[PDB]
Amino acid sequence: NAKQIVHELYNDISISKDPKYSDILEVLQKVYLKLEPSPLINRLVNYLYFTAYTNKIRFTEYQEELIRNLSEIGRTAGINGLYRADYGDKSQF
Repeated sequence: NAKQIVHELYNDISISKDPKYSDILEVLQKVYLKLEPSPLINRLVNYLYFTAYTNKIRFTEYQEELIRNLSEIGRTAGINGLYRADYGDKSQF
């Protein structure tokens, strides 16, 4: 469930009261409200990795796993638009 994963990712990050995650939490919040989906989910994942790189942020192994699961929900066979691979897989090129 997308809402569940977003809610869980938000809560896990929020507990570690760190200002460098303020923007990420704001975006997660915005996405959660909207979810109450594949395109939105993918835009969110794009943002998370872009932000992480640019801000030199490192998600915990568990947080990375939640992000992976979120994309899997967005990329489930025949639900939305066609996707070329699991998120980040080089097989799409």
